[PDB]
Amino acid sequence: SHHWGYGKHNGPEHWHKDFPIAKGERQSPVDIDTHTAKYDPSLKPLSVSYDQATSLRILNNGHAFNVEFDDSQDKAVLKGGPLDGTYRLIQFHFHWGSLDGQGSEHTVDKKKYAAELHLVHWNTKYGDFGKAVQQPDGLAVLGIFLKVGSAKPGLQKVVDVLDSIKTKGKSADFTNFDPRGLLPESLDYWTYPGSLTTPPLLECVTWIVLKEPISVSSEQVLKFRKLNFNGEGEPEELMVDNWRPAQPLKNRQIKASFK
Ligand SMILES: O=C(O)c1ccccc1[SeH]
Ligand SMILES: [Zn+2]
Repeated sequence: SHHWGYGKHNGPEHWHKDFPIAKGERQSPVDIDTHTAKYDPSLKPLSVSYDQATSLRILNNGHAFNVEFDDSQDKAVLKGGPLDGTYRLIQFHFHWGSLDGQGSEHTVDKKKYAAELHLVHWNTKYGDFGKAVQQPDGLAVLGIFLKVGSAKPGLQKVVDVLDSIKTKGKSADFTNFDPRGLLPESLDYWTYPGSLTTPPLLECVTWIVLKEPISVSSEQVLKFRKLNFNGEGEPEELMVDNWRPAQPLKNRQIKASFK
């Protein structure tokens, strides 16, 4: 399935035809109504252990760019909070807008941020990512909002390699990148059961959305918007507005880690 995207003729309103789960009971993203989310005093502390993370490569996949990690040992793991067991970091990517007033997938009281970072982790009890996405507890995604303001020093290494992966299918070596440089001070979060926000839209994700956004500069997000959805020697299509809008919450409760 090479067909879907974010255009008029292949974007989010069309996805249900090839991926009927698009209209399912636990789709993402959602609007987080802060007044309705309930503090859950039973959530255990969240543990984000990135000291031994080993980044390998950065890839333009025609939808976004992925910063990929070595997930063949327990090097960079997420556990605690709403999670049972140990989830290994496989990749991070972003979703962003053409304009600073849109780009996030989750919203907070209908507020849209300029972008959203997704750190994707898979449950080690399922052995590999492909097995994990078939299970209702297969993935844990840490979602972090981006606002435009001060630069994020720890993002600049990502920004500066984007020229080398301008078009679909281009990759570049991307070693020794430390994802701790992308985390806000507070790990206060909301959590709910949901899905991938891209086809195949599998209902395998425990979402952990941080309350505190990070800040990036106008120049940093401009470099995101100079990427291309197209392949090399194809007509230039700027990689912008690669976000899915909020989906129906249905029979779900959003829990808060904080009072
Ligand atoms: O599009 C992706 O790379 C993806 C993959 C896994 C979980 C969530 C997302 Se939204
Ligand atoms: Zn994503």
